[PDB]
Amino acid sequence: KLFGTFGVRGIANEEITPEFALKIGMAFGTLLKREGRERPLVVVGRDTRVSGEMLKDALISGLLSTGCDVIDVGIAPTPAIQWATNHFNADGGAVITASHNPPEYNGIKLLEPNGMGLKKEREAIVEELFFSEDFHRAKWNEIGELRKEDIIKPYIEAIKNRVDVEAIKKRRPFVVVDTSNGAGSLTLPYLLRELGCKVVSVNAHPDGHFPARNPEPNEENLKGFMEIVKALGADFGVAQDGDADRAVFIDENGRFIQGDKTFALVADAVLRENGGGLLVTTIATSNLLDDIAKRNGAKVMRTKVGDLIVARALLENNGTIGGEENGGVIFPDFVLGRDGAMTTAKIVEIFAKSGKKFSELIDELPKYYQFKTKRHVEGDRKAIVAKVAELAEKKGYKIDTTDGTKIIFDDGWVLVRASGTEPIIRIFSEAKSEEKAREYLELGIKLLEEA
Amino acid sequence: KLFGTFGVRGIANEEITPEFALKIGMAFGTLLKREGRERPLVVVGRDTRVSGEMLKDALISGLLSTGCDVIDVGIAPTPAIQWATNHFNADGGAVITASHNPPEYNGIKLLEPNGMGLKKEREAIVEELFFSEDFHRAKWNEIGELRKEDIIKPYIEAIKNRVDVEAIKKRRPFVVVDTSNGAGSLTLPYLLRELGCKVVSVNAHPDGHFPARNPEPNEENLKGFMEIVKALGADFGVAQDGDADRAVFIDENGRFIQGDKTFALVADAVLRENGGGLLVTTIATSNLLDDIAKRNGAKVMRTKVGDLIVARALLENNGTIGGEENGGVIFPDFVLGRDGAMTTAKIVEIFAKSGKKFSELIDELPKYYQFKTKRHVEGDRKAIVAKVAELAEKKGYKIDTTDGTKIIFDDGWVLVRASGTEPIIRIFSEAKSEEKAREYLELGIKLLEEAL
Amino acid sequence: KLFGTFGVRGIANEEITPEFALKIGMAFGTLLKREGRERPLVVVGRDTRVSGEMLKDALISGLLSTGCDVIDVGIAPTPAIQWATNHFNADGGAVITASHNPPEYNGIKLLEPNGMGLKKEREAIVEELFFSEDFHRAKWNEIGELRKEDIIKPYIEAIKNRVDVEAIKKRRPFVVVDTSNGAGSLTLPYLLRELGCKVVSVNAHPDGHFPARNPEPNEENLKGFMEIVKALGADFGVAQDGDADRAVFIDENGRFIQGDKTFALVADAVLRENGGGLLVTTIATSNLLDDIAKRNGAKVMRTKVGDLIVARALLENNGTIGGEENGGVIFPDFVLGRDGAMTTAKIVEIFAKSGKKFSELIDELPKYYQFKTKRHVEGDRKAIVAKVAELAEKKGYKIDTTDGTKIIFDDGWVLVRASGTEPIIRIFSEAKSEEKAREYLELGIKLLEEAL
Amino acid sequence: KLFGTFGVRGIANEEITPEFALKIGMAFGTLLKREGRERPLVVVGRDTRVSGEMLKDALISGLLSTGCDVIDVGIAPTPAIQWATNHFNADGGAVITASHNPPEYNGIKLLEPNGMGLKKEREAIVEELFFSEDFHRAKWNEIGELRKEDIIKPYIEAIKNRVDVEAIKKRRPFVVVDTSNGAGSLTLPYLLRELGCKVVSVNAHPDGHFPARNPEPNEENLKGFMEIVKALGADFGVAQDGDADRAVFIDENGRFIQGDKTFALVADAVLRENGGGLLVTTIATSNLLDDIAKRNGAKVMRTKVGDLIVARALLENNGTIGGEENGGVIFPDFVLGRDGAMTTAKIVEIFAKSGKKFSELIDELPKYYQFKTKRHVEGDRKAIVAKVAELAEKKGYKIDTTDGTKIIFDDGWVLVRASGTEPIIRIFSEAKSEEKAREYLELGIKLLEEA
Repeated sequence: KLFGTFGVRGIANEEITPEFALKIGMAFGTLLKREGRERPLVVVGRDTRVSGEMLKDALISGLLSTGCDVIDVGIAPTPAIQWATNHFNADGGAVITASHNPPEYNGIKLLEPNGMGLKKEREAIVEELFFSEDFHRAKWNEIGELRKEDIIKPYIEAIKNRVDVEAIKKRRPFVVVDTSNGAGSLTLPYLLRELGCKVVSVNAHPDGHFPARNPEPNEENLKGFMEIVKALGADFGVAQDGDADRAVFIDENGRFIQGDKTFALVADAVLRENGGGLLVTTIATSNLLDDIAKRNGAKVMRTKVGDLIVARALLENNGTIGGEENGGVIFPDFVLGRDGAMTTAKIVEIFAKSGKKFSELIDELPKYYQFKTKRHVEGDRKAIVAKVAELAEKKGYKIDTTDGTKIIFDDGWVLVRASGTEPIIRIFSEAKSEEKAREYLELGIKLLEEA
Repeated sequence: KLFGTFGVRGIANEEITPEFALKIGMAFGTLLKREGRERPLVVVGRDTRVSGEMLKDALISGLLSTGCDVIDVGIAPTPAIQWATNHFNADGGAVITASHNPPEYNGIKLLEPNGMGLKKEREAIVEELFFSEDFHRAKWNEIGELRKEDIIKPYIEAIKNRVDVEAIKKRRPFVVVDTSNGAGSLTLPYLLRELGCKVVSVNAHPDGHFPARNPEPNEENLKGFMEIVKALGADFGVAQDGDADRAVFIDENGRFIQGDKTFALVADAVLRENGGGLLVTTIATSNLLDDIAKRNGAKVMRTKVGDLIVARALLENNGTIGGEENGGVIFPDFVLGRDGAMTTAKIVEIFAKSGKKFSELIDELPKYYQFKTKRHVEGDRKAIVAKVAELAEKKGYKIDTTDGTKIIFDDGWVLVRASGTEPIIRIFSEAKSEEKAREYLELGIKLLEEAL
Repeated sequence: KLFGTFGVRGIANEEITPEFALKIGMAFGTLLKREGRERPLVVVGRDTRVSGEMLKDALISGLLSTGCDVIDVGIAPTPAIQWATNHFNADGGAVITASHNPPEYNGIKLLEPNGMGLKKEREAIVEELFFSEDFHRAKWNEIGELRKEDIIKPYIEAIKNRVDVEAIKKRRPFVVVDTSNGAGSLTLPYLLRELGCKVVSVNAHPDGHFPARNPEPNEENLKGFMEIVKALGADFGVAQDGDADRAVFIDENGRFIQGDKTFALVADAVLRENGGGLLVTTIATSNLLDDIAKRNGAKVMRTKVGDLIVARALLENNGTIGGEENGGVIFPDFVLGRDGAMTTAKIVEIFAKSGKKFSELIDELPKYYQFKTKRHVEGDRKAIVAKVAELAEKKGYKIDTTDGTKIIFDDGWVLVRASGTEPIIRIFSEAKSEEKAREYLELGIKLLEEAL
Repeated sequence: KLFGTFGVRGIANEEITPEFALKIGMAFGTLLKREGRERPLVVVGRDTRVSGEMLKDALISGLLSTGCDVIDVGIAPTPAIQWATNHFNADGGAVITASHNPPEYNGIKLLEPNGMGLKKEREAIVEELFFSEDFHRAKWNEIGELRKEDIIKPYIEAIKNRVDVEAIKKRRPFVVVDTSNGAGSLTLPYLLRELGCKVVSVNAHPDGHFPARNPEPNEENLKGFMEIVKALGADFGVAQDGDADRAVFIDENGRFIQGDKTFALVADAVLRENGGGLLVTTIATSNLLDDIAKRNGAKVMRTKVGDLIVARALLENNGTIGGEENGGVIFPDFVLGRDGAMTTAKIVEIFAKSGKKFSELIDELPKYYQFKTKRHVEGDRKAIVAKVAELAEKKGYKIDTTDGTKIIFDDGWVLVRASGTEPIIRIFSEAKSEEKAREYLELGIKLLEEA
């Protein structure tokens, strides 16, 4: 009702008002106080968005009224705030951000004591407190205290200690950074410089108006950035979103690298350095990740679509590496969430150690072809998905029903999953050949039209 | 309904909740935006109270949502925040404080562009916006910006440039300052040190829990401070409240000096250095201030009870000096509000230039005797006061009805005024002699009982 | 001896040691105190260089020991620090920067109360105090206080109030910014966004290691930036140095625009808006500036080579616009020094109002051809320049000897000037045609060889 | 030569110039770098003295030039800066303070990685580097970074966790605090309030001009403060010096309590709660501390006069409690140095748990009478002290020569020791009776005149 997949989000000063942020902070503080903790500690941060400071002030005022001490870490990436929540041994965390949404949007993400996003069980309690307003109001002497900490340099140093800095310094990669005027404008260029790379940063000045483009790093938005990467003659380019929790890589030829391929590279390196392990992923990801685990003697766990679900599965099952179809890699031993800067550091280390070119590393992975479409259908799309699953079952097709209808074929698969946010039923198909991937794609639409 | 005489007050986290502060900030920003200004600038400060930071955060978040730029001056005295509001050319000001109230209380005071407390018409507009919640919500690109400034040192320098520092340094008074862990713990001891005094400070560490006593500097609360002043052998002692907008002085003998006498000293010095002027005050203020103006060739304007009314009359009539019966002196040229530190600096300058002792300076003023009493009467207190006025009129008594019933005599007066906050009708009496002061007090009680 | 053309510079921690910065601060404070001021106020800033904070700390410690109050403005452009020195009514200013030098360099620039670089008369006293160490050591109670201020937003707002923001917002230019990880990474992209432009900034994160390139924005260094400007399809691109006192512009086609042409555009706009005035320049600049002033009914004053000389001439003669051959434009009404951000804002306003393309605006100026060469000559280069002047005088050539030997021809000139630092004698030639410009260049080389 | 017993002090801007502080910082950084550490971390703090900011700036600039990272903790007590040096795992520490010296003085104290004052072996190297100026100058890219931390609240919380807060809250003592406008104006009044006391603070506003009095809390300086304690009717009053490393206590009757008696109370409580231990002290300390250890089954180690020697002996021999004749108590497990705030907290806890009055607690200790006199004698006073020792040896008197000449009697002792700072030979005498204290005192003067 209130929170989406990860946090609540909306238009700033229209839906996410200071009253809304204050009530969210009061509900979170009430949840923390009604759990045994007598003086809960909360780490609060925000991205560069212009409405963040007002929303952060309202949230902190709400948290202090409940008797919770608040650590204000200022502007920092969402993975950095998640890391600081565990670093400070806080009882919770809050991020004022809207991820990749346009500048007019903002939102709040509530975190666990370990930095992972808030559990749905606790999110239900937060929603109940928000709508009932049964807030805990601390006495005048029990009102929490606010102190400010800087977490950018400690977080960069924490990332720097998890990679082979000497190899990067020996190679000295030439990396172009596109932080998109987001929270990554304070971490990624400096982290890459300390790794030992030659850094040319694009839109690396923190600006909540996002003068260049929307903070979503997709191919259409990164058309110009790919041209910059081509022109500068760089080894590769990396682009981040507003909260710097995602990293998108561009090769030396200005080609948009899909997130699944960079996730495959990172997972291959991590599993090889771990001698196997567990690879937690979603059901919408490529079979390229399955082959990576097979070549490394590791098991693959396919969860539902969602970064929070992947992080929960990694924590519960002691996973080694995690990621989603968008290519947001999760390093459980570092941060229980997507970390664009850690992914970039790992990719840089892989590039330095390999001795090959970035496009050579990407192309050396097993080849898969994917096609996507989104039929706009209104109504109970879950029933339609179930009916498509039944129709595929009658035709003898092997199917999986974890999140949607995934028809498990021999050389590939076709996935029929309906997004809950909007009345659209997306169809995902993939195979080892161009024709077969489209062949499975038409079958997905064929069954959908039957239902 | 919402605001009192000067700002709204209540128990922190019970009545003055973060929602309340946020709504107050949104209403104030809406008032500022609806008055033509496109990017209003607001100076926001608070006292040392523990609940201040949460309330200040809520208020600032509310102000930024309306499109107003906010200057956060941190912890500072209320007169310092008013001076900063005038100094930064801000379109308004806000103080998170409860003045002298116990530690569990907090409140918000809204200020004018010149630092004076908000006008009653604009306060009514703010109340209407608060209760209707018809707030102006700025777009994402029009959200206000917040910046932090330090005003303690500029405020001290501004006070320091208004007195004869050389005379104070020559005299080097020994002053004991009790800031009561309030916002004055950051200004008054340092200001006194820079004036050239030997400073021994009591409770000068800023603590919002007020471990020593309640921040109200009355004689009962200052019993220990008077003992400290006597023991240390100091020239005089000065005590301030939580927001440091009031100053209470103790002589070298440990005697609680009434605020009217210190106001009389300050007004005498100011009028003498001004060659006369206008002395705006209340109707409860002693005749000691009238004689001060007579000796200085100055006129006296007696307004209703309240420091905001005195400041308004000083601004409108271009007054020279202002004050109330409580002794809160207002310096119109410096700040359009009560300023404890400016009053302390002026008193220190007077003491240094006089060459006498503090008790000698206080006793050289004309002697008046005052008595106070209160009756907890529940009813139409305004009608009772009017009936007392009519009864006094029937008996031939000269009466003034500016605020309550004030019977004027040749040597003194008796005032029958009903408090507007609690069901109590207070009787104020004064005369040039001990016996006559009680005689007027008994007459006031006698007339009150006749009306009752 | 110690100071060069504008400030002292050297390798950090080898020549510009913390001892050197401390001695410089003590000498500057001694100069300020020995000039009558009882508590001088100094505005101290630095660029993004990694050695700046240690040098700034040493300089401030030296300044405080002399009894001078210090305002620390943090990392800011040199023009911003000059603007803050004038804005805070400071008695002096200091900038910890090496301008465009490689990352291993640093230095100190001392400023006047109005923000202009320190006069040579006062620089001689500073050098004498530095070498004699006859510093004024304030007493324990007279040691200056340190204060921190943020000047980025006030400086940006000051630049905004000097251009037609509405026209820029209507046009919405697409500008690519190269701040080169310098002090301009905090001002120029934000200023351009507030003007109303679409801003894509490269190397806009402040980093003192300069990972991309050396902070000098020349064509060889800006080869990649030109490709970025071409690829992005932007209206034009602007590049700044480490201290953000210079601005280099690239047109929509990725062509390196010479600083003289952008200075000509800015001067044309300023003189047209001013209805004439005085154009202060150096003798090494193009005749393009003479035609610009002639078309605007303005006078041209040609000073010696050096930005400090141009600023001094602008201040003394009440000039309207100033600049040098490198294209660093000086706006006397705003800042008495080169300002990259003000120049960028003026250029953006010109582009928005013109309605044409940047290359069209550049090409509409009168066309001149310039050729440059240098000869590494070891000897009395001043005597050789004088001998070249005499040889040209014997041949009937009109010559000006303001700074070097400038042979004033009909359609152009050839300049023979010897660099003070390097043992080289540069030859500058200009004319209205390619062949004739080279013809004048050969004559300059011919005369130099004859003297040699 | 340069450093005294603990640090170097002098008149600010005359002897302790910014050049002197810069050279000290450079020498300390050179010592840290020449000891194998690649990026040493230094915690730098100062007291409220007006000359401390420029001196701190010069010292930090010197430290950064050597390649050492600096944590600037601002204004804090010297024990707080030592605690932060140990807390941040710093490789060293520096305090800009002159302790109890008049306002015109300032100085620098260098600290060990554990917060204890710098060893004499390392102080010699620092002196050699200072005078030879053979400083290590880091490259442009190796220059250290500076960051600021607030240590007041963490230090107060650390002190709170070491005492029984509940007993103090139950008792609610009424304590008068005299911080003398020093660095203790930021910690002690707040610490005592969080303990649960009613706090009336005197001169608790931090001012480097010291408008009230010199920051030395002696009886002549505290004459007015004793009157304040009497007038307010408080349980007891505690006074601190400028750096807040010493605490002087005044009972409810306004009587100046000697530091030895408060040290005896604290040591008794600590040893009782420890079941015995080692009581490290000086040879000038009263026998009152010996009886305290005897009653608690603890041993006494008597070192030479000086707080640094006491701290060194506490660290090397794993001592339990330490202190000197002045009464500066050292808690080895908390801070390897004098801590006025920890001593005040322990005294408050003892007072709360005792149920008696402060004068009753002080008077319950065994009674000793002490007399102090000095003779201004020039020349080699060490030879004179040795000759007095020989004369006492000839007369059959038992003598100890750990520091000066201490004649060990049965009910008391007389000590003949000359301070090296000034040409004065002090005579310390003590006995269990008033008459014998003077009787031993005259014997000390008698033997001194014989030499």
